[PDB]
Amino acid sequence: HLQQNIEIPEISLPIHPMITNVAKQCYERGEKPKVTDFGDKVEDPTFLN
Amino acid sequence: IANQPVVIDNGSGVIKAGFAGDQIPKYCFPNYVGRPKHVRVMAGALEGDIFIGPKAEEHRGLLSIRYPMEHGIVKDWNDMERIWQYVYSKDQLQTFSEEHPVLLTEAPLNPRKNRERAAEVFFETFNVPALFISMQAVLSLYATGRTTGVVLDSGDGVTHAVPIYEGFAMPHSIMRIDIAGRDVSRFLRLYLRKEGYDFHSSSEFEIVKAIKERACYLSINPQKDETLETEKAQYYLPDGSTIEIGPSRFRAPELLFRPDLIGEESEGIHEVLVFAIQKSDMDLRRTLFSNIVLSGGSTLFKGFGDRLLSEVKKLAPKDVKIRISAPQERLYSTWIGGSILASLDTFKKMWVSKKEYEEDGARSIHRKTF
Amino acid sequence: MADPKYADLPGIARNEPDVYETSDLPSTSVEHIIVNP
Ligand SMILES: Nc1ncnc2c1ncn2[C@@H]1O[C@H](COP(=O)(O)OP(=O)(O)O)[C@@H](O)[C@H]1O
Repeated sequence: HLQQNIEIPEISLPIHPMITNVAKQCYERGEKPKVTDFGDKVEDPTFLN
Repeated sequence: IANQPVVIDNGSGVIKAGFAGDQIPKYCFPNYVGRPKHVRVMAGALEGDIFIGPKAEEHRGLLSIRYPMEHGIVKDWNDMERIWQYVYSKDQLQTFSEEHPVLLTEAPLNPRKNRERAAEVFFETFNVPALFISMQAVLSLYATGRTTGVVLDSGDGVTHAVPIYEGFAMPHSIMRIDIAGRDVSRFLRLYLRKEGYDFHSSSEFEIVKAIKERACYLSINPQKDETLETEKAQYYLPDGSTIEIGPSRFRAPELLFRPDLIGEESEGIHEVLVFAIQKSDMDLRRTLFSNIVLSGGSTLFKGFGDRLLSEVKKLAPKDVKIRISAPQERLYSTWIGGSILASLDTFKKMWVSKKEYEEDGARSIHRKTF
Repeated sequence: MADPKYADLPGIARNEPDVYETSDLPSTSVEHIIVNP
């Protein structure tokens, strides 16, 4: 990027590993993830934090 | 910048807690620590010696219970840190502490030293980003969603009446009484030795407390109700033993309105309550007639509000319609109200950063008190 | 197990049960309105 004089490179956005894996598996299923794809993990303020 | 805060509804007897925007406090456990009476030389049994909750209630036998907090004024502040560390338990949080906003509770008519030492804990031992606690009655009002109201809490041995007009209390018309179920059970213990029974142990006394909460109500005309004969439907102990009743089922809870009979220059919740009401506006009492906020779990009695209605007729005004709000989640009302407040973008103005504590601390406590 | 251990000494509850037992047996309504007129 510096040789290309981009002045700043597009830094990687840190995405959760299990989220990416679930999205990948859902794509293999031919459909985007559902509402409670994580089930009761929604009620985990630790994971939410 | 912050995280999800946690409302810690500190009941005088049982503390409760839970994250923001929720409906039910995540944790509900009491306020006391037990330590074993007997020791062992045997190798292979338990450890710890400091337990709170099912561990303590589990093996009540050696763990000698001791309530650290008295009317908010706790004396085992270090042990409160340990208690909050227990709030950070594996079964409890597994979260961090110096990176999250929080919310505890605060009753009025207290020395500032408590708040001072509290800030010392959460901002010396901890490095909590931002935290601000206020008056509990407003949280109850948040649960109501009603501008004016007469909140009356009911702790274990703590009670206070507060009138609030659209989010504005009456500092010159707010009263407090230093008792609830605590001395009621102690007075029941008095009744026990009155008919020869001692339950001197701490756990034993809490069992007595559970018995009180399990079978007690309110009478109509105390001296006239005394004329009858209590048949005393004997309950039977977990130990399997006869449990008589006496007037205790109705007489013992009315000790609140007889402090002179217990030895205290006081008058009565409703009495001093209506007196502060008389100290209020000539017009706002009309609003408060329907705005009667009941709170605190010590209030669980048959005809509780009904006998309170009788008290209203005792302190009758000049013929004006009155109405009482008696919900079922009175203890939870404050927790949920904090959760409402915790679910607000207005805490930006309602908070105090830790940097503010670093700058002033005590001065931030005094100045930015509310 | 301790079977040959039991063959050595005689203190074993032989032909007797090791367990004895005492057998089995079979809200807060709101709106307390003091309608004063
Ligand atoms: N059946 C019952 N009758 C009366 N009081 C009860 C009953 N069950 C629980 N309680 C009371 O619930 C109250 C909760 O008090 P606490 O959590 O200290 O209230 P606060 O949040 O006002 O401090 C306790 O004082 C306890 O005596």
